[PDB]
Amino acid sequence: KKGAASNRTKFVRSLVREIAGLSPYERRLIDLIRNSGEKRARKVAKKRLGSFTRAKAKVEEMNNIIAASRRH
Amino acid sequence: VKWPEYVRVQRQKKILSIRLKVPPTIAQFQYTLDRNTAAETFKLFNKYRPETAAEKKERLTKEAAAVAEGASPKPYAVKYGLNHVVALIENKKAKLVLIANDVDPIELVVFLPALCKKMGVPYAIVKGKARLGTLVNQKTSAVAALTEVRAEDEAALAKLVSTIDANFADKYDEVKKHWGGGIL
Amino acid sequence: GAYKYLEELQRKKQSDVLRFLQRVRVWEYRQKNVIHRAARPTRPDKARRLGYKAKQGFVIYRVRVRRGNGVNELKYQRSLRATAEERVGRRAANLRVLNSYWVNQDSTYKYFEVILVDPQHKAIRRDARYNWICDPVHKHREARGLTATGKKSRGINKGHKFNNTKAGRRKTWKRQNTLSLWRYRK
Amino acid sequence: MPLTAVPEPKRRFVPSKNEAKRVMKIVRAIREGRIIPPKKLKEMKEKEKI
Amino acid sequence: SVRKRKMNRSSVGKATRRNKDKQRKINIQSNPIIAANWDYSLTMAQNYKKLGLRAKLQTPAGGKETEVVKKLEELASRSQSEREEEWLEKLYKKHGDDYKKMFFDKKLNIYQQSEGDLKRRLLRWKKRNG
RNA sequence: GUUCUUUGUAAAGUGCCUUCGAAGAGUCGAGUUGUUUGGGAAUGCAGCUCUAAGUGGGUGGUUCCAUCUAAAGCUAA
RNA sequence: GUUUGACCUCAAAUCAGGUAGGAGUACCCGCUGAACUUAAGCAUAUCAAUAAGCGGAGGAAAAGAAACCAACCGGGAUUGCCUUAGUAACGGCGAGUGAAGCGGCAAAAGCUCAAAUUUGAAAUCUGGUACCUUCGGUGCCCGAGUUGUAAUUUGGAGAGGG
Repeated sequence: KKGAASNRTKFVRSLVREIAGLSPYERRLIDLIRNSGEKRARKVAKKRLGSFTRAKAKVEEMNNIIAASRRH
Repeated sequence: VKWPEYVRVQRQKKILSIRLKVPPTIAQFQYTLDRNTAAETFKLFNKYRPETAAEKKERLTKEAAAVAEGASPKPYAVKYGLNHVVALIENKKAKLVLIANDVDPIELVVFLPALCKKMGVPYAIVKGKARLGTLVNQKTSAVAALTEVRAEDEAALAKLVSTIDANFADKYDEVKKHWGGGIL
Repeated sequence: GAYKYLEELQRKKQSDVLRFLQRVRVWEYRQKNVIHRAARPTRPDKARRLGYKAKQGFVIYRVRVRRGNGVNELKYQRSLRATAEERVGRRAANLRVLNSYWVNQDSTYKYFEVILVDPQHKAIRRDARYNWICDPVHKHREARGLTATGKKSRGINKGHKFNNTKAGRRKTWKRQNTLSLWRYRK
Repeated sequence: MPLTAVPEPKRRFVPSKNEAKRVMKIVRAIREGRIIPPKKLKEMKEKEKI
Repeated sequence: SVRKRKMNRSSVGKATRRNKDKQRKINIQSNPIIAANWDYSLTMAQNYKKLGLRAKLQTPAGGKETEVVKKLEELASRSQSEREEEWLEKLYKKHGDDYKKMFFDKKLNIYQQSEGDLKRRLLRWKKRNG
C-alpha cells in the first residue's frame, strides 16, 4: 500500500510550502520557468540537486506553484 | 557603563529584533489585538477558568463524602494545549483561538494564524503568553481556545468573533504581505 | 495534531522562514559558551521522536564542534556528531546520552542538541519505559558508539554490505583470523 | 469539511470515567478512614485552635 | 600470579565453595507429581519416556498412563458492586424491559449505553436475585 | 497448601457488522578527497560541496518482477 | 502608572538531596595507529585495519527482532559451532588476501517510543512534610509540566461505535 494517500499529510506539506516561501534556488527556478522555460530550469535543478528524477519532481512542483498562484 | 553578559545579549537581541528584515509569516505577530478588544476578550475568557487543582480536589472529595453515604451537564472551559488547539481547529470545533505573540521558539506557532485563516476559524493573536497563562492555571499557554460556551455568553462570543474579524483580520490584510522590520 | 506541521516545517531548511530563524540562532549560539544547557528543545518535534519526554530528569544540552579535517586532508575518520556527544558526556557525567540532533550549521561550526536522561532521578528510576538507562550497561553509551550516530559510524546494520562490520569489525576480524583446532583434527 | 473523517467517541458525550475512577477511589479511602470527609474537617477546627 | 600469590600466603582465608556435585543433580521443582516420580539415577530424557511425556517436539539429532492419568485427573477437575446493583434497581423499577425507552432516558442511563449492555447487566442482577 | 483482601456501571480478549486511518531530513541521494573491504558490481566509513520524495523510498533479480520499511529505542540463552 | 505585577533568560548559595573521577583490565566496545619483516632492488602491496598510546563498560560485552537473504515447491532477529571453503571475489592477477546465502546443529523470545484531542475536566510525576504494616504506602503542601507528563495506539496494523 506503498504511499497510502493520507489526505492530511498532503494538506500539511502544501500548507508549509505556501507559508515558508521558497529557497533562493527555487526562487530563481520559478523566474526561470516564466522567462527561459522548463528546458534550462531542469538543467539548473539537476546540477543543484542529486539525480534527474529529483529534477522532474522539483520542476513539476514549481509548475504547480505557478499554476495555483497565477490562475486560482 | 558596563553591563553583564546576559543583559548585553538580551539588549542586542532586542535591537536585532527591530533592525533585520523579517519574513511575513513572522511580523504577522506584533501586528496584534489592541487594548480594548484584548480586555474584552479576557472579560469573556475569565469566566471559563479551568478548575484549578485545589478546586477539583475539594469538589471530587465532596462527591465522595456525599454520594458514598447518601444529572450534571458537561462543564465548559477554555482549551489550552497546542496539540489540542491544532486538534480542535480542523475538527472543526474552535470559535475563537487566541495565539501568543511571544513564544520561546518562534517556529512553534508560525503555521497557526494561517491554518486558522484556512479552516475559517476566527483567530486573534493576543499579546503575552504570560497573559494567556493567567486565565488557564499555567505559567504560560501559547494558545487558548473557546470551543463551546454557556448561552449567556454565546451572543457576547459571537460579537467577540465579529469585533476581532473587523478589528484584527480586516486591519491586518496587509500583514500577509510586507516584510517587517525595515526601521531605520 | 501539531508536530506533523513542525516535522514538515523543519524539512524545509533554506525556506525563507527557517532561513531567518537559523540566521538569528546561529549568531545567538556563538555569543554563548561552547557547551551550554538549553532551557528547552528548539525542535520539540524532533526531540520527541528521538525520545525526549518533557518531564523531570530530562535535559537538553546545546553543543558546538569545529568542522573539517595532504596535511589538511589527514582525515580523522570519526564524525562531528560523535565528538559533540562525547564532550557533553564528560561535562555532564551524571547523565546518560540518549540521542542527539542537528539544529544549526555554519562555515566553522556544526551545532547539535544532545538529549540527556538523569538515571538517578526517581521519575526515571520508576516508569518502566525509561528505567533501562539506569542499568550500568549504559554508563557512557556515547563513548562506545552505542548511540544512533555511533552505530552509523561503526557501520552496524544488516546485509551483504555490512559483513565486515555487523557484529563489530574488531570482533569479526578476531574471529575470522583464528586457527581453530579440534581434539580430533578436522 | 474537517481534514479527517475520524468517528467521534462515546466518551465525548457520556460523563467521564476517569472522574468516576477518582471518585470511586476516594470512596474507598473514606470507608477505610484514611481521608477524613470535608464535612467533618470543619468540626476538627471548630474544636481545635481555640 | 601477583594477587593469588598473596591470597595463598595471607591469614585471611579462602572463600572455598564446593558446588560441583550440585551442578549435575538439580532437583525438579515446578510440579509435585513429577517431583515424586523422577528417577535421579536416570537422565532427563529417560525420565520423560518413563513417565510418557514427549521431551523434544523436533526429531532429535543422534540415536535414541502410570502418571499421566494422575495429571489428567487434576485437569478434568464475577459479582457486582453496591452502586451498580442500585443503578439497575432504578432502571428496572422505572421501566422494566423496554430497552429502547430505558437507554433513551437521560436521568437513569447517564452513561449513554446500548440495549445489549443493559439486558446483560440486568440478567446478572436477576440471577443473583429473584 | 492455608488465609486475609477483592469493586467499579473497572480492565481486557474472541468473531462479525458499521465509520475512519498519520509511519523518524543537513537525512536518503549526488558529487567529491581521504581511509577501508574479498567486494571488480565501486564494500564500509569519515570530511567537505550541493541536497530530495510520499500510489513514497531502499535492496536485489532475465518488459517488468520480487522482497524489505531506513534516517528513533530496549531485550535472556 | 514616573507605580505595581506577570513571565523569559542568566546567576548565586558550606542551600536539600544526589552523582562523576581512581583501581583492575583476560575477555568485550570504541578511538588512534606504526615499524622490523615479506614480496627482485621497490612510491602501491604485505606484516596489519596488528603492537604501542588514549577513552568506556559487564559478567559477560557487543549484536539483535530486516530499508535481511534469495530467485526457490521459497526461507525468516542476532550470536556461536560444523559445513560452504581456500570456494566467489581482490591483488606488479606477484608475494599473497579472502567472505557470505544455502544445509546441519547449539541456543532461542520478544517487544517499546515519536507521528492521528483526555479535552465530559494533567487522568501524570519529583521533592518537602506527618504518620504507617518502610527496597515502599498513605495524607497535606511547594513545585515540574499544555513549547505536552498520563491512559489508548506501533503495521503482525490500529482506533471509535453497534
